[PDB]
Amino acid sequence: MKKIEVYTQPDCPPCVIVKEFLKHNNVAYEEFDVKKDAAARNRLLYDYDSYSTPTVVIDGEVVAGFQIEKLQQLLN
Repeated sequence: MKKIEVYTQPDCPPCVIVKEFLKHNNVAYEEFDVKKDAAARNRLLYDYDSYSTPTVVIDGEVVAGFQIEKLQQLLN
């Protein structure tokens, strides 16, 4: 796992919101598009046990869905 992973897909405004929040905060993330990257899709569903995007993984912690304040907490 990378230290900060962000799972997204197209036509997903909540994903854009999370990403842009992360960017505004100058967070060093890596992003994965689960429609275009099958491995990333498999990690989301079968490693992280998350059914939707956005999902962010922060040093192993899975934050599934739209949870801004939990992200702020976890990031520093």
